[PDB]
Amino acid sequence: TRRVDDATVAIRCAINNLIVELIRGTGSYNRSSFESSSGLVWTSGPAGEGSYSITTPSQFVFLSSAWADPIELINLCTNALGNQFQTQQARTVVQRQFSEVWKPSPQVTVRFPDSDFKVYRYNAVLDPLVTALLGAFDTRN
Amino acid sequence: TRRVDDATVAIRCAINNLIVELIRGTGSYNRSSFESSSGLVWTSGPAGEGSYSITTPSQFVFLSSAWADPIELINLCTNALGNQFQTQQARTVVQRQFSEVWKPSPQVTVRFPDSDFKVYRYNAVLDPLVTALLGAFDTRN
Amino acid sequence: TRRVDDATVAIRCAINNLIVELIRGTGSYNRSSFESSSGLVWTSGPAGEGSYSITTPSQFVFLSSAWADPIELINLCTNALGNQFQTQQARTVVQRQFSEVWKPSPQVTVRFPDSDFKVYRYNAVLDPLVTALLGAFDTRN
Amino acid sequence: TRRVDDATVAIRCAINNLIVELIRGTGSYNRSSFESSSGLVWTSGPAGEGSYSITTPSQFVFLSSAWADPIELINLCTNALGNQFQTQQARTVVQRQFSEVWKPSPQVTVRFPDSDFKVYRYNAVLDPLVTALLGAFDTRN
Amino acid sequence: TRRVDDATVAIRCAINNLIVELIRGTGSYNRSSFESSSGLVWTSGPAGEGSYSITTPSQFVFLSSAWADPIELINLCTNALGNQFQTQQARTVVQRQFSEVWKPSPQVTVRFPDSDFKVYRYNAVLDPLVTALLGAFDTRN
Amino acid sequence: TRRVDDATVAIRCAINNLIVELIRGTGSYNRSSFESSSGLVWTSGPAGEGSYSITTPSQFVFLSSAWADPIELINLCTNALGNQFQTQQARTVVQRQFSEVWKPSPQVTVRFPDSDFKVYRYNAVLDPLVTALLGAFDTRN
Amino acid sequence: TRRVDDATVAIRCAINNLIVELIRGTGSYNRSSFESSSGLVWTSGPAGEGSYSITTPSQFVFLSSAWADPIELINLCTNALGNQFQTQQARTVVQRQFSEVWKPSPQVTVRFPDSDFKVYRYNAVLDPLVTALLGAFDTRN
Amino acid sequence: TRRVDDATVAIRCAINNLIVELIRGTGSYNRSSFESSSGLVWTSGPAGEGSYSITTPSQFVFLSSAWADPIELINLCTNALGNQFQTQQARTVVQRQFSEVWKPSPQVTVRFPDSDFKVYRYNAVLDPLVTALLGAFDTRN
Amino acid sequence: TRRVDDATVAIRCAINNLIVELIRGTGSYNRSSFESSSGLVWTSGPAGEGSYSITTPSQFVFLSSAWADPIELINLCTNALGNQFQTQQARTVVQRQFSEVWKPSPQVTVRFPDSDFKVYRYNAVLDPLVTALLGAFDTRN
Amino acid sequence: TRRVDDATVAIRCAINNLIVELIRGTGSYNRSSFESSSGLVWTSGPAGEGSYSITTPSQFVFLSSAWADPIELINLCTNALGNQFQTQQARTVVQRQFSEVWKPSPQVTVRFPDSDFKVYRYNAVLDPLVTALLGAFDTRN
Repeated sequence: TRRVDDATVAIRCAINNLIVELIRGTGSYNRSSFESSSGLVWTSGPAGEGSYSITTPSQFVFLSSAWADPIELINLCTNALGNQFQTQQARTVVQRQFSEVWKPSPQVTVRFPDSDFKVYRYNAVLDPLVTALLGAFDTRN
Repeated sequence: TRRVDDATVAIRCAINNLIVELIRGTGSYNRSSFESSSGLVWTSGPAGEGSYSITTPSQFVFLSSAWADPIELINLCTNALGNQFQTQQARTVVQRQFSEVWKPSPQVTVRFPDSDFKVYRYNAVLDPLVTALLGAFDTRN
Repeated sequence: TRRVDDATVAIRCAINNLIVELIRGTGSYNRSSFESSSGLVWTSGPAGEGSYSITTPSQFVFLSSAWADPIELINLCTNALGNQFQTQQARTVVQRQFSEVWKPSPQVTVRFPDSDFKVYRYNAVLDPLVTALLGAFDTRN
Repeated sequence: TRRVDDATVAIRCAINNLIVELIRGTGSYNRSSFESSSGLVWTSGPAGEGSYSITTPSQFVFLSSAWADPIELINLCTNALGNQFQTQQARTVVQRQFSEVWKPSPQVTVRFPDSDFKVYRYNAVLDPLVTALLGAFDTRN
Repeated sequence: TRRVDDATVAIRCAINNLIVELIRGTGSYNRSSFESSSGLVWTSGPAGEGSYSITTPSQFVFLSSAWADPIELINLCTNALGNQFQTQQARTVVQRQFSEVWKPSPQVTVRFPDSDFKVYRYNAVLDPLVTALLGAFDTRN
Repeated sequence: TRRVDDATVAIRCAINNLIVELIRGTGSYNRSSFESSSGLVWTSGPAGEGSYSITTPSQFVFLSSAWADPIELINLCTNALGNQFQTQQARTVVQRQFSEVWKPSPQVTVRFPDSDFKVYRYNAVLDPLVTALLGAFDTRN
Repeated sequence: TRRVDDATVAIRCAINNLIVELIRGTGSYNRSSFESSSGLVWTSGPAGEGSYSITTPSQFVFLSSAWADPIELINLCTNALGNQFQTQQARTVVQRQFSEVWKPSPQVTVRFPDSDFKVYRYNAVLDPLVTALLGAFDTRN
Repeated sequence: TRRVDDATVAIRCAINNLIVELIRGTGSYNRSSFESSSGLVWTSGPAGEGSYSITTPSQFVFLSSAWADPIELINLCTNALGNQFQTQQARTVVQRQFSEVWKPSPQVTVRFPDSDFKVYRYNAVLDPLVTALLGAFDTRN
Repeated sequence: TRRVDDATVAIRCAINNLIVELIRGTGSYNRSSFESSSGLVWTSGPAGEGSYSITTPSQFVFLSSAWADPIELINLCTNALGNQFQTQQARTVVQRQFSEVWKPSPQVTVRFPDSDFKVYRYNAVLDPLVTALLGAFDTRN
Repeated sequence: TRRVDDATVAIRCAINNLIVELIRGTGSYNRSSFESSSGLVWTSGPAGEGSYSITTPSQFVFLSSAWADPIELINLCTNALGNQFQTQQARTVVQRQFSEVWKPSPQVTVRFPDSDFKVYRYNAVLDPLVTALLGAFDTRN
């Protein structure tokens, strides 16, 4: 019963399926597209401080720890495929890397970054892929 | 159950399939073809600094750690075939070599190298081959 | 023979001695002080490329992998003290963190960063401290 | 050789010595005293964004992960004393709590909080105490 | 299950198949035929230095570590057949000899040798043979 | 009998003693200082080829495999100190790195590199230091 | 499973098949027949030195280590048959003798011997026989 | 499985078959018949030295170590039959005696003996018999 | 009784003592100095052949297997010091390298090489050093 | 009781003492000096045969198996010193080489070789040295 030669295939199909989208960029936001599709509007209270105005509670997701640097992330995918996922420590470490990569960039009192882009953990298209991936690491032996 | 006499054949078919393309050059870019097909345009801000202008987020891949020296890479292939892939350490070491060979040459504030060439990890034709290879090293015993 | 209750004291005295200087800033350089004390002069060859002019070979050290982000580094010190250095894995992991933190920011064809600061591994005052520290992690049991 | 009945006394003397100062408040900063003694000056660039102006590199410490909520922190001390520090897991868990409590409140592009207070890990008086404490948890058996 | 009496036959058929071509010379180049079929043109920049002009990236293979002395190589074949390939150390050592024999003779700034010949690892006819050989050494017991 | 806590100190004193000189540059040569102090004179035979004229046999050392990239070398020293030299594999691997780093840059028919610098294994001052270092790795347990 | 009573017959049939040809002389060359059939022409450069002129690379085989003294060789065959090839050491030693007997007599700057004869390892008729022989020694038990 | 009661019969049939011919003399040569059938002609160069003139290379066999004293040889046969060939040491010792008995009498610069006779190992009729004999000694147990 | 920590020092002192002289060149000969100090005179018999005239038997040493390429040799010394001479295989392998490096360049019918240099095993100054070295490898455990 | 670290020194002192004389040539004879000091006179009986005339029985030594090729012999000394004489097989094999090297060149009916030299086992000066050497190999463990 080598279940961990099926899991190795599942983990790899999962990393590839994610890469296909990261390459096209899909799920990457800048100050403009973030505020446009989230609906959060920045009001420029003085002096150098400000804040977003929450109109519905659904927007609290956008302000959670859901953002990753598009380069740092795509690099995890590059190095991930160069691992022995027959072993446990591999599956346990890289999985943690695909869980902690998402940190928070936008806050109620911290406007979305000026020029950089970010990748949205809960983006409609990436969400299922980053899920399946994190879940394919979850095998026993 | 000698699965590691099938893996040895798979790892070798994988290295050969990659070499066939590396020989034809395909996947090798210079300053000209890199900027032409990525769409990144270098604007010569003074004095000796400058930067690329990102028009879509898909271009962030090109600026990741995806570039390898065409000679250093083809040399890995040459020496790779001279290994005992019946053994684990072989499969684990050379695999790491085909994962770490890709380092970043182009950056937002570091223009693609002047005269050298580089090999693109995510090139349409090389991508599946460098994948399959890295994944054929992933066997248990 | 508990040598690893003397090493725990040595590793901690080492982290504190380093922190005392990191706090005062000493060993932190910006584009201005880097070029001033290294003697490297940036000549603005067009268009957005350029390079430093090496006048003596001693300057090659400055262009090696000797630079760390002052915040990322001081954070290692903060979290380091919160470890069980009675254990091996502690001593082996954080030691690796104080070795890999130094990456290269300045290159012959990549001018020192515009506005950021960096910490110099071989700075006259930090050098002995980052050494002693890395060496205090080197205990057997 | 019960060394862990001396460590239990050392860990407790350490928590008490820290509490004595936390009670007096010493080491607690608000927007005013933070900017006054760090020397960081907030310039109100529009619209609702801004930044601190770094005059010396020593100030990078203030912008690291060195701040804890004065209440959350004093509560750790309250509950800490209610532990069995004869056991390992105690010493290993609460120690981690006195290491992770320090998170970053002030950033170059994120002005010190408006009205709240924070406790400074590297405050002249608290520094030695939070050190000794974290280090008294580091015992073997 | 004596698989290593089939491998001994495979390793020997492989060495013979290679020798048949080495004898006819095929795969041996001199300054003239190297530059003729690679397309690399040597431009005589003064004074005693010069370089090849790369017109396509495919030529980078020719400048890799792919060249062996025709005599040194044919001698490996002579002595190879005088080994006990029933044993492991044999298969592991001579295999390494057929991997390291290829060193680099031509470089971008080092013109192909004046009068000597060299054998090209990636020559259309030798390539499959030197491959199969190196791969026939890869057996377990 | 812990001899490998004396060897760890010896290996570290050895790496530091070497670094002190690498920092000052001493032992680094360019085309000019190499030809000046070796006495080798490049005669520009046409067209893009040439050669050095050997006047005494002592010069054959300069043309051996004695040259290392000053940056690659100083980087070995940086990462070396971040190792557990209590262990064997450490002492055996980094030692090999300080032995193989020296490759040959100057050849009788290959003029010293145009603009780069190189470090000379047998330089009067570095020689004893690179020796002692390589020899301090040679301990049993 | 006595495979080494079949190998003893194979090794003996192999030595006899070789002797049949050595007796007829076939595969023996003198200065005249060597230069006639190899195509190598000796040009008498002064004073007592000279060299062969290579017209095709196939001739490099003739200048390798492929020549044995016809008497020394036929004597190996005589004494070989007087061995216990049921034993390993026999098969391993005499095999080495039929591999090392071939040394190089003709060199690019060393004209084929004046009056002596030599036996050519790669002679069209001897080649398969000296092969089969060397390969019949390769048995396990 | 008593294979060494079949080998004892084979070794004895072999010694008898050889004796039948040794008795008739066949395979015995004197200066006259040696030079007549070998074709080697002795030219009497002064003073007391001389040499044979080789017209074809096939004659080198005659000048190898192929000659035995007809009496010494027939005596080996006499005493051989008085051995216990059920034992190993017997088969291994007498076999060596039928291999070493052949020493060289005729040399290029040493004319065939004046009056004595010699037995020719490679004589058309003796050759197969001395072979079969030497090979019948080659049994395992 | 660690005798193999004294032998490691002896082997290293031996390699250094040899290097000191190899660096100065001493013991290196070209066609001119070889014939001058050996007394062997090359007489240019036609056409492209010739020979040395032996006047005393002492000169037979010069024509033995006593010559090594000055670069190949000095490289052995470079890599030698990068070995674990605490281990046996080290001492046994490199020792063999310092024994086999000496091959024969000059022969009675093969004039000393035209332009190259060679190192003389029996040179008055090198002789004792190459001896002591080879003999310092000869230790038991 | 390591007697085989005294024997290793004795075997080496023995090889060196022999080499000192072989280098000076002493003990090397040609047709002229052999016949001069042995007193054997060659009478040129026709046609190409002849013989020495024995005047005293002491001359029978000169005609025994006491002659070695000066080059083959000095080469044994060269390679001998490159052995592990701590081991038995070394001492047993090279000893056999210094015993079998002496073969017979001069015979009553075979005049001393025309132009070659030979080394005389029983030469007044070499005799004690070749003895001591052969006897220093004779140690137990």
